[PDB]
Amino acid sequence: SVKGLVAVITGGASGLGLSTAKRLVGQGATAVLLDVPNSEGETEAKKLGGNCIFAPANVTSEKEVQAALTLAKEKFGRIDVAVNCAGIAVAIKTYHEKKNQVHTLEDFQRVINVNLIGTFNVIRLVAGVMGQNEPDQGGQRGVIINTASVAAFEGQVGQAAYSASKGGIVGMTLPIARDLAPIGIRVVTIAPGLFATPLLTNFLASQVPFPSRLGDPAEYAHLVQMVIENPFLNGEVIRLDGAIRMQP
Amino acid sequence: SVKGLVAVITGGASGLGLSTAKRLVGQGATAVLLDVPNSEGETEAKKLGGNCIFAPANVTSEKEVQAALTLAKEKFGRIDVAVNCAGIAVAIKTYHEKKNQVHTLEDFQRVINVNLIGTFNVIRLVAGVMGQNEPDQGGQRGVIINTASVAAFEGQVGQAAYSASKGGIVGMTLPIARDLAPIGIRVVTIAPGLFATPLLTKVRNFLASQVPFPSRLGDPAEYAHLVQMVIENPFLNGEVIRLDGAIRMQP
Amino acid sequence: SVKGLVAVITGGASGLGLSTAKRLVGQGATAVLLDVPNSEGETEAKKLGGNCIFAPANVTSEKEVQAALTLAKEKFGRIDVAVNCAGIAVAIKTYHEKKNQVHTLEDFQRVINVNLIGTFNVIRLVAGVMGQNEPDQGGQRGVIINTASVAAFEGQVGQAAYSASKGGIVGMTLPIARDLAPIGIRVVTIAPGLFATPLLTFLASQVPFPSRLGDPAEYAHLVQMVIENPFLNGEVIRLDGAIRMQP
Amino acid sequence: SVKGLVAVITGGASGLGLSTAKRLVGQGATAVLLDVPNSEGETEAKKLGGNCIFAPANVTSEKEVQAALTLAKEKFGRIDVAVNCAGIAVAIKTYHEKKNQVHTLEDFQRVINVNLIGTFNVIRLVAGVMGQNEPDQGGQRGVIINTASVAAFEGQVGQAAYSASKGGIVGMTLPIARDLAPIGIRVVTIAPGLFATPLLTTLPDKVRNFLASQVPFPSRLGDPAEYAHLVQMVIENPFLNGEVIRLDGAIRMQP
Ligand SMILES: NC(=O)c1ccc[n+]([C@@H]2O[C@H](COP(=O)([O-])OP(=O)(O)OC[C@H]3O[C@@H](n4cnc5c(N)ncnc54)[C@H](O)[C@@H]3O)[C@@H](O)[C@H]2O)c1
Ligand SMILES: NC(=O)c1ccc[n+]([C@@H]2O[C@H](COP(=O)([O-])OP(=O)(O)OC[C@H]3O[C@@H](n4cnc5c(N)ncnc54)[C@H](O)[C@@H]3O)[C@@H](O)[C@H]2O)c1
Ligand SMILES: NC(=O)c1ccc[n+]([C@@H]2O[C@H](COP(=O)([O-])OP(=O)(O)OC[C@H]3O[C@@H](n4cnc5c(N)ncnc54)[C@H](O)[C@@H]3O)[C@@H](O)[C@H]2O)c1
Ligand SMILES: NC(=O)c1ccc[n+]([C@@H]2O[C@H](COP(=O)([O-])OP(=O)(O)OC[C@H]3O[C@@H](n4cnc5c(N)ncnc54)[C@H](O)[C@@H]3O)[C@@H](O)[C@H]2O)c1
Ligand SMILES: C[C@]12CC[C@@H]3c4ccc(O)cc4CC[C@H]3C1CC[C@H]2O
Repeated sequence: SVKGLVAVITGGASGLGLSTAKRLVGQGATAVLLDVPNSEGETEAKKLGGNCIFAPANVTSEKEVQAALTLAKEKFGRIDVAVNCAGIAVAIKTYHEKKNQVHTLEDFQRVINVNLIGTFNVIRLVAGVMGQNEPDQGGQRGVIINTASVAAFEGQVGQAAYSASKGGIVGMTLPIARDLAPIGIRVVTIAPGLFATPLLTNFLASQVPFPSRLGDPAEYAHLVQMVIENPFLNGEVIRLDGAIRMQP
Repeated sequence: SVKGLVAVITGGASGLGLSTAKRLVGQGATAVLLDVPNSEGETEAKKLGGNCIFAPANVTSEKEVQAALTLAKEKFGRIDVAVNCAGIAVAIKTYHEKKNQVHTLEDFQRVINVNLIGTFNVIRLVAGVMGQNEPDQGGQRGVIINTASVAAFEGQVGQAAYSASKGGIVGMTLPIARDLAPIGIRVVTIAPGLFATPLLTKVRNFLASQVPFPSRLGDPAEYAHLVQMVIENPFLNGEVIRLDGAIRMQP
Repeated sequence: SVKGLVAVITGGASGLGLSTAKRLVGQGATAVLLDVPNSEGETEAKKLGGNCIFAPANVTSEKEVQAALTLAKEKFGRIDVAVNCAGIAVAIKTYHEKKNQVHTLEDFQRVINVNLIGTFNVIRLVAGVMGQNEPDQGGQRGVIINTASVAAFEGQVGQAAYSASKGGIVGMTLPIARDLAPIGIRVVTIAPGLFATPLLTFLASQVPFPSRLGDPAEYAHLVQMVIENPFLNGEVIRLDGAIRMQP
Repeated sequence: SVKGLVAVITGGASGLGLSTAKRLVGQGATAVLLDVPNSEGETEAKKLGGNCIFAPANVTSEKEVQAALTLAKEKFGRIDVAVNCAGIAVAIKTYHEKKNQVHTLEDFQRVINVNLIGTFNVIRLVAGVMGQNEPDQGGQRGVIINTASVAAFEGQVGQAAYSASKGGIVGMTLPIARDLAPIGIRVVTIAPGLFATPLLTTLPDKVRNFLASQVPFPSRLGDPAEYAHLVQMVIENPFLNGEVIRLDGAIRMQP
């Protein structure tokens, strides 16, 4: 079970991070929603009660994310779980002939900065916080769960920046679990296929073999709970995608 | 929840299949252990209670497999889940220079027949049974879970036959989930690393000294919780999951 | 250069294996085409001249492959390379709901026996032949090249038996290269996408670029590069124009 | 044959990039070495002769890469091949328990910026230059080859930034090949295991000397010329695309 664990969930005001937060608070854990100030984190935290607060922060900022973890530890006393769901996406070709338009450097930089350098910023700063915990009966001090994408394996036309960023998450999964193994922190990544969140904001659903529909955010939340409960899952990437494989 | 579902677990008399049956029965499901007659199957299904029975069958036998699935459908009315855990292992080099010995073809064939063809034999026969189920609210008629190994990806010296059989399992997982998509049967494969079973249990704790964290052999109850997650989560399909403590196997 | 080398190519009377044999003989190597007695192996070997012979053998047969390897080692003096291209395909659903048809166990067993058990049978018995060679200046005594398929990774509807056999090839590539490391035999597998051969001849249209079936001479070119590069080992290479298969 | 093709090779003053230049120019091609100003660039470009020039440039700069490409296009008339070998490595734990030291954010940012954003900078700006060429008999306009690493799959302890940069190169290889398919530009990535280049001084020392033993066969560090031979194979084979090839002796990295 996850009752009594404290989880910091980035991207927690919407979509997969918010559904994760609803499932873990409903199972008895406490959840901090780390999300930008312009989001609706504060209200969603209120709707989930006193065991779920909002920590406004941008994950590309060291000082903000350090302030958000300080808040979580001060309120709830420790951090057991982190879930990285903050992320953005763009759909721009590397070079579009017709328009003779190269993809800009700054649009690639921005997607790398939020998705991959923002996930590594959270990881590096929560790892020292979970390192303070007394190890449980099996030597574990924490679990860190990241969100990649099937775009890390079958990135479509227009997804070079998003793919680069999520393949970076996938490539650092095993070296960060091997770095944190001596202090008992597992590191696992989930790679969702196509899910019903805002991030889509009209024919995507038909491509999915079975179930033949977009994923429900609550199914990502149930895998997150399984990942936190299973003590031997480590250093691995799970696809959650209805058996889809993306075409160009 | 798995309360009420009927699962047939091949390899259910020992190790990972037996720990899966104990967890699923302790959570309210029914379980049929499918394992060879010599095994401890009968005893185990007795110690597990009236919601678990033993169906003697060798998975390389179409007739025996089909008889066990029919027993299950007779006793319990339907089959909702199948978990393939029957398997064998050998440690024989392709060519051993000290000995001057070449791996026999029959010792490769044997591993391939139990591990690979025997999992396909159970899959193909249980798909037609699950296809008799009424689809649930979300279109689902059944879930098939196979057990490969990390050896499908990092086979060590000595594991050509075992690696070939487990890579065959991994390679057929997506085309079988695509074949079954129209009738709502999910197909997922779990690839354990090293586990404390009557396959493993100085030769063994050297192996457990290589696991990053937790630093020890897997406990079969951890494989059984992964199998419960895979039954419960409706969107996991056509994928292979490593369950191994972050180990990568050296030669 | 592959000049001088002796290769045994299973499935060499047709498609990929024959194009590979044309290229390697054209570059000065010797080739032994290992194929079933009913194929056109004798004529194909005759057309390539006296540096190319036919050794009729089914790769599932331990007696037949040992006699064809022995013919190669006697005729040419040694075996430096083995290319596994012998292979068959089927298109059968696991369970077909409209006809209420279960895939038969025999059709799955026959594809695994030719493609997977046959490729291991050639590897296991050519290894000890190559083990007789004096190592070259970098320790090498031989190179073994197997043929899998993109179906090991994106198997389509109807390909459960073929994907199982090609996923078995990929799976065993690294342990046999580990096994053979002490005697200097490299082991590499190619996973082609779709190639214009008698196994095949809108599939073409799905390949990003170039948008067409592959040409068997491009597979032959990638085989020569794997024979020439001393550091490629224990790896599977996709040769597929960037195709990813849909159901 | 590579004869008469024009190749721009980033990181071309040393290691893999230089040995790749040496091989292509030995085989009849022209090569531009794109490397920083403080490297041996200019002297290598001289030793390699009249069909090899140095364009000093940092791959992280739009302006410098655009200028180096323009010089190649002005001086040889076209660009047929691009080879990304510019790269840096670091060995830093995400969080060090003994020393109680966290990996800095700017050290991870610097390796992602050189290795991954610097490789996409060159791709996107060379793509349009290759797109000026007329298509060959088979529809091809150019080939782009990138260098990742087996760290993209088995990153060791200390390699979080390096692995994240290299796994990002692997992750983008297919979407870029798909993006560039209409114009006939293949995109392939090579993931080298451990090679005898000057980069090697990144490992402990009590690590480095031992490396060879881990390599199954041949049981040694890779020779840079072996990397160069695989690059020529990728240039020549018209059907390789969208794929990553390990070149590593069958090694699998332990922690
Ligand atoms: N929905 C899908 O189909 C899908 C598929 C695959 C992967 N993903 C990944 O799932 C994760 C969650 O996305 P989602 O679908 O829930 O979308 P979402 O847009 O609903 O939620 C993303 C949340 O991340 C927050 N966020 C963005 N930038 C941030 C920053 N710099 N700092 C802090 N918060 C920031 C947003 O404000 C938002 O509340 C993302 O990493 C996305 O890439 C989503
Ligand atoms: N234990 C590990 O470290 C480990 C690691 C990876 C994968 N695995 C895989 O896990 C699965 C379960 O193995 P385990 O460790 O529990 O071993 P186990 O020996 O304890 O259990 C295997 C069961 O399979 C049954 N079996 C063997 N051949 C059979 C046949 N033809 N027909 C029916 N039953 C047959 C055996 O009688 C035994 O009861 C196997 O597929 C094995 O390859 C195990
Ligand atoms: N052509 C494609 O699109 C494609 C794609 C991926 C993989 N492949 C694989 O490439 C390989 C080459 O096939 P191809 O396309 O050249 O087909 P092909 O039919 O033209 O040739 C295969 C050769 O194998 C021989 N062979 C079959 N069974 C044999 C047996 N038991 N013993 C000895 N020889 C036997 C056949 O007689 C034939 O001459 C096979 O392994 C195939 O599975 C082909
Ligand atoms: N040597 C190995 O074992 C090894 C293994 C795997 C991958 N790699 C990768 O191989 C590629 C080549 O490395 P190498 O071993 O030749 O190392 P190297 O240090 O000898 O050469 C790399 C070159 O890249 C140049 N470079 C660095 N940053 C640059 C920048 N911002 N702009 C332009 N040039 C820049 C350096 O000046 C150097 O000349 C790198 O991407 C490296 O990560 C090397
Ligand atoms: C950015 C995503 C992949 C690219 C997708 C796309 C890309 C192009 C397009 O026209 C529509 C869509 C809809 C859903 C998008 C996405 C939601 C899931 C995600 O990862």
